[PDB]
Amino acid sequence: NYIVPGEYRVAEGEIEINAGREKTTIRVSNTGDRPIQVGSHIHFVEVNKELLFDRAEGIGRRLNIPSGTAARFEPGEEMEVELTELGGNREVFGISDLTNGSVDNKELILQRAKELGYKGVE
Amino acid sequence: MKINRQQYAESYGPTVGDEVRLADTDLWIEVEKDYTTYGDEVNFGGGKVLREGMGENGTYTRTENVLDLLLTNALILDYTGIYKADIGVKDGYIVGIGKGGNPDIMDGVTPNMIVGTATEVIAAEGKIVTAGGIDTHVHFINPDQVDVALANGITTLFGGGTGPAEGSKATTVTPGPWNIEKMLKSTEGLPINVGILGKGHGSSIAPIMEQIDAGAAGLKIHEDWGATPASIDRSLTVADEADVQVAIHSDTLNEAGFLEDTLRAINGRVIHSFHVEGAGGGHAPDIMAMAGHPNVLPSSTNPTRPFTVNTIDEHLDMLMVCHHLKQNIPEDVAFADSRIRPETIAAEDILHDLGIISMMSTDALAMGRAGEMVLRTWQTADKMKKQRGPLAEEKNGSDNFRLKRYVSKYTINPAIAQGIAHEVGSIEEGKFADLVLWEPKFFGVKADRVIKGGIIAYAQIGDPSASIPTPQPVMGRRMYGTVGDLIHDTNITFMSKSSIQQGVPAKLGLKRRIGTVKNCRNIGKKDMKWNDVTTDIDINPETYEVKVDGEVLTCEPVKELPMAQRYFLF
Amino acid sequence: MKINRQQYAESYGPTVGDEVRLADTDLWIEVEKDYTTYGDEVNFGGGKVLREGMGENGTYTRTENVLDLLLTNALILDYTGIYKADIGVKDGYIVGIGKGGNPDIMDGVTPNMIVGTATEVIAAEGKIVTAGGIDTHVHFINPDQVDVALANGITTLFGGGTGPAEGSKATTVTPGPWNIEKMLKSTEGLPINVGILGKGHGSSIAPIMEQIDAGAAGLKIHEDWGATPASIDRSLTVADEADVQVAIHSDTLNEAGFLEDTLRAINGRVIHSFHVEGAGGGHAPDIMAMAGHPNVLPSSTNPTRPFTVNTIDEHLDMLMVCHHLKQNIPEDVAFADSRIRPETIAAEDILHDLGIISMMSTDALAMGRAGEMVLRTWQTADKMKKQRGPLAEEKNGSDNFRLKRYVSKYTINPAIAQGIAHEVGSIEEGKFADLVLWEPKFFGVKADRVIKGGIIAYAQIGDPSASIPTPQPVMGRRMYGTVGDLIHDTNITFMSKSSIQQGVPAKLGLKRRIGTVKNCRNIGKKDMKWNDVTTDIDINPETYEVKVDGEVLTCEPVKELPMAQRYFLF
Amino acid sequence: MHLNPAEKEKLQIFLASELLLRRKARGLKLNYPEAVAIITSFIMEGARDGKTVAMLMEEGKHVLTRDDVMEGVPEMIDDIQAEATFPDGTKLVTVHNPIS
Amino acid sequence: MHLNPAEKEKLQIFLASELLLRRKARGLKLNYPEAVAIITSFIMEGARDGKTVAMLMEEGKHVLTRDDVMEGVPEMIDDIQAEATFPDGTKLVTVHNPIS
Amino acid sequence: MHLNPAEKEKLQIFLASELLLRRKARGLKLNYPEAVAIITSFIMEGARDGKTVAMLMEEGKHVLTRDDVMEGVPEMIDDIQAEATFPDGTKLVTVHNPIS
Ligand code: NI
Ligand code: NI
Ligand code: NI
Ligand code: NI
Ligand SMILES: [O-]
Ligand SMILES: [O-]
Repeated sequence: NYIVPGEYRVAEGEIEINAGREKTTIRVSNTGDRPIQVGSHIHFVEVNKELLFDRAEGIGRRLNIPSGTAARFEPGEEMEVELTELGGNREVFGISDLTNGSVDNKELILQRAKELGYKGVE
Repeated sequence: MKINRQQYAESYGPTVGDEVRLADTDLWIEVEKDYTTYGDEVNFGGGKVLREGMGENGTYTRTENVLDLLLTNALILDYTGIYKADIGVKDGYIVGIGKGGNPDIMDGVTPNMIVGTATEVIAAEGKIVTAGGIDTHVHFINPDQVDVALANGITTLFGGGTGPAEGSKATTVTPGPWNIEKMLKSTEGLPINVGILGKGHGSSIAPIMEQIDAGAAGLKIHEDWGATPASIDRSLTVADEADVQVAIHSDTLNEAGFLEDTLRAINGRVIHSFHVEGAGGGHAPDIMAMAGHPNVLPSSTNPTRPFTVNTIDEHLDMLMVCHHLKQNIPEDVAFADSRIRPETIAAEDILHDLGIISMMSTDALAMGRAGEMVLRTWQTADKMKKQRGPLAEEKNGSDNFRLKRYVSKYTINPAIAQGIAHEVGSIEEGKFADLVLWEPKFFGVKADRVIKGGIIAYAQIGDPSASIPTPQPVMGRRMYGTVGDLIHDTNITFMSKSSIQQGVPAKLGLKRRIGTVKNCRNIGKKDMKWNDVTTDIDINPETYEVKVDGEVLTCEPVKELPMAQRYFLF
Repeated sequence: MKINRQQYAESYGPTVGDEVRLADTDLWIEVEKDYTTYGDEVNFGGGKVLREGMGENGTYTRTENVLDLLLTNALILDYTGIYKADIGVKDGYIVGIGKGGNPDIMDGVTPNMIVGTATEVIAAEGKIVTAGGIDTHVHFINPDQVDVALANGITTLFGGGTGPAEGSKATTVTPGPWNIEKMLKSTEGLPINVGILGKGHGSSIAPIMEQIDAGAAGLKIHEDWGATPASIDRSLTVADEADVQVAIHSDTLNEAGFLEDTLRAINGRVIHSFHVEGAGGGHAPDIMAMAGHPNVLPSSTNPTRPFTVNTIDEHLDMLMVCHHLKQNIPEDVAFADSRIRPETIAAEDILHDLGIISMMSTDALAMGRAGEMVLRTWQTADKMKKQRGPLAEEKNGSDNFRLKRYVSKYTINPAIAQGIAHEVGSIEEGKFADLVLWEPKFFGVKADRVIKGGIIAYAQIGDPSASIPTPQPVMGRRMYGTVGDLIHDTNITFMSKSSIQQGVPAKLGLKRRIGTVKNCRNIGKKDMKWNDVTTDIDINPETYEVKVDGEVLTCEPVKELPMAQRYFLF
Repeated sequence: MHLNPAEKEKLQIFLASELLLRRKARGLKLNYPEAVAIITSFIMEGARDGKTVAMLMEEGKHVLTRDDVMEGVPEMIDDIQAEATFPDGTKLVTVHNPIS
Repeated sequence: MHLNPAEKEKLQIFLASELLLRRKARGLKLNYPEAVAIITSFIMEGARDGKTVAMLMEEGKHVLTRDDVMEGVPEMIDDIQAEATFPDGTKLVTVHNPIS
Repeated sequence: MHLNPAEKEKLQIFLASELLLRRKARGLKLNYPEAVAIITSFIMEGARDGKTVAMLMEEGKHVLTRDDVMEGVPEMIDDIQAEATFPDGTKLVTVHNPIS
């Protein structure tokens, strides 16, 4: 019965994030010479041009990691990441200006990505 | 992907079924529900979720469902529940309790809780958030009392006084139209909500009523001005016409009547009985029987809260000092012994626990401590848990029932009593954004940040010359909500309907938000949240023993309290 | 009759060719010219020159070329020169720099610098007088930060925040029309000039623009809100329409792009790059390359200024604490090591000395010290003199070139960047009379008197109960310029042209002087006084080595600074 | 530290008591504010030590005697009052006629 | 003296530390603000002595141990931060988990 | 106590002097505000002791010598002024060039 003021006594169990949403694993390579760190809620197709991955597989998706965390890619580093689906209205505006509307418009997003040099448009 | 609960709670604050200790008490509160969508929690910072195109919407203008302020991941403790939610504020009011962020990409976003370009963020993860405390027994004696109140999470001061004049040092009274006007103008510089009580004394209506028309928000009947049947009657007649509340400190001396005579004068009308236990004043020895009646809204003041080993010695001497009583005058000793009673103080602890006394208050600077209403509420609850056990109503493990019963005593119940609960007193949509953030380790002891009308007014923060705000010395300080003309928009002056209709704010050049007092006369004990019990309270005139339902109410004084020497430098 | 130069300097302050040491540094400034007529120096006191019929004219009314205030015998240190003059102030503005007194009897009196019945006198003999510092990187977190700034000679705070909310503790942002209105009203009580930055984030124009219309004076793009190509682009489109400045704290994480991507989004438009070295934030590791570009107005924040033996250990830990980073998480350690770099901090010293970084600023309470912008500017100059020698541009003996280069970094250059140099930022005729007097022994450390709009606002002065003002304790105190309604006339709220045209000051009841932000979009590096160098800055991505013109820029950290333990009690 | 307004104020009582104790130690008869400071700090430190209100009402009358203070000081001080945090929370101590 | 706002404020930390040291000396287990005051003043005096930030990060963890403080105080103090004037200007020291 | 504004302020001088004396005692050469604090408190305590203004003008020049303070500090302090309550009321003491 030592008292730690304000201490938690958490319940048993674990919290599943992004429950019921499709998950996808893809390989991603930092082809640049400076480190890139990617947050949990950035539309994955709109990340730094010098990340090489199948850009189509980033459309309508984001990292399946706890809210507010990030994945780090050192210069030259290639690794697998797991993505989850965006929710809500499944629309993205701004960021890299690749979408500005529904994420369903895959051909338009990829056209823009390719023209601007986002690596991995196939 | 799954996160263990310890790590989840460390990152986002606790979720459903998790418990948190209140300061260094034995009280545990449990998260009852959580409005989040797991994986889409809002948070702010470098690489975090509330960024443009992500958890922050980049499309909508402020008018279009966007918030001025989002408190992320709050553990709310309120009469309405103990639960986890984001809190959204706009135009100084709570507009949403739910889940904030960006509907573009997140599931479960409450439709009017969009984080947009216009939105400020306060991180409440790992904090307990409550409504600001409503202190309805304030003597306005020394302006330095305001920061004392803010530092323990009080955001509304109702009472009276003109400074350290004897009338005010004795009674919560700002007397007459001119003193009331002067104190309404003073209030323009006080960084807290305020309502002013006039003198509830007279045998003609007009002298009492003109105070209401001048801008008083209620009346105080006090024995020091003559708590006679006539003053009681006229004050309540005024209040019933004016829709304001009347507080009473009754005739301790039983000079013009005993308790039953005061009740006859009240004649079933609604009244707020101050310091109902009676050490703070009232019909000796049986005033606390008031708390049994359906038309009485009963409050305690704080120095008897809770019953401790130093309480009696402290009070007996406090009373003798203040009334200039002499230990060698037998009538003075008899008066003191009739007024300061361990039998009624011990019963007062229990009556709180049973929901028979509905409210707490300070009695700031008259016979009470401006910054200890919230503090002593929780010390009382903790004592009662230790001595009486978990309440029967508890669902195994947690103290949630007791926590809702006790938080109500200094938040919603005083607001309801005073006719101001449409504006303040709880964390509910549509109410003014007076919110207090607490670290659980300091809960009830020292507030982290006090938000007034949606802007931080007071905070425990460090060196203003440092690279970051956390280096020493960390102390309570007034924040930008109190500076310049922002003090007008972040605080409310509560006033009578008649004074507002008659244009008193314009006449006096009042720039603060003006709140209307209303719906004070059509309420009773039944309307006191979690504290609605009516019963016949018997106080033995020979022994002072208190009985309810045939059972003597007694408990022991304690030698030590939590929320005490672990925290305070003096 | 002749006076020796030692005795002359003791009586009237120094004259042409005389040198003065800046505090306890190795820096010497030399009087370049003197506007006086020897024998007709102005001075005030018993039996002195400024008396009726003598050095004070007894004929002219105030409107007739007479001053409200004359500062006698000032040694001015400014981008415009280091020289000796009287300074004349009228209607709160500097109206004359030259020679004051009475044309009846004195030779060489500047025609609009008549000392008359209407004229107050401040004796500046033996003082160095500078413009008030212009801090363009202020987080409004704790109101106690204002006196901290005034005490080190800062008179304008540009930035954002609503108090100790997380958004504000992280970013110089007052978000949205309502928070902006609230903080404009708060500003009415702050005894310093203020301009407020809105949130430079969004993908639609309207949510960003409505902040400008509400009364913001500029925008801040911050990575914590998403420093994306879209937010950069929309903010600059707004700024170009609105004629306000945009500050940026770029994407350290390189999440949506590297430096070249941020530059592409900027697309040649004018921008103020905050903490350009990058310990304070920005594209890792190469953000400081921004300072080479013609469209970038580059500032440092103060904790890296200058490079000392405790700098790295302090910053590495400061960063870990503030981002709640764990020493045993390799990504956190890698982030910190990528951001806190002795190679770029050492180069930052040299880039200041070369005129490639144009400005200083605080980053008050977010990652910087509210009262050390001026202090650290001079410590940097002193270090560079010791390590690099006198600059080639110096005319033998003096450090005047370096002194003008460095004074410009916290006076005129930030004013030009923000679009406010028509009002503040230098000692020039036609500009607001924000002036700081320094004893040379305390130069850059503790201001003697800070004049705001022609009235002293802050002073180091002693016992208010004493026979004279100099007995202990001598401490920084607010003066009459800050009291009552005088706080309105002695300070400026800077606002956008559109908010002014739309009548926001009247709508909000703002009584302060209203300054217009203008001519922010048609400037570049070339317009930074004494700090106008553009060049290709290469930062090696492997080693972090900084090269300019093929040469590695490196220097050593120092173990001791001047303007440090000789002066401070803690 | 999380200092509240009272904690900040009451530091000054401790300081004034330290000043007064140094004055007493070098042989000075103490004056009115010095005497009040010493007795007040004594009460607050006694609360910190865990003494009772009743103990401090007794002890407070023996901290300073008339030979410790200037002429008239005993008669100037009718009582000294202090609030401090006892083990059982804040309580008021009044020491009546502390210097005989 | 030419005291600035921080110099005035920080005098109070020294004073609170002196108070707390007297309490410790007479045998009391120290509380939260007392413990924070002692460690903070230690850091600021160490800067004055000319120690490095790195030295103080180390030493600050050995000023008070768990037997010097009340139950729960070690766990209440996650870190203590102080700025002071070192020989090389103002620097921030953070002492992590100062009392084990 | 009935503290007036000056009494409150001047407590801070005593405190700063105590701080500076502790720094001197552990071997540090004193800085400008430390030196000023020590000499100022000396004057105010001397008034309390009942010394004359003339005695304090003399003694104030011998409280600290150049070896007690950092380089340049003697030349930074042209004079130190303090008002205190003497037996004959408040008087001003100015110590000229206190550290040679
Ligand atoms: Ni009463
Ligand atoms: Ni009362
Ligand atoms: Ni920044
Ligand atoms: Ni910043
Ligand atoms: O009362
Ligand atoms: O920053």
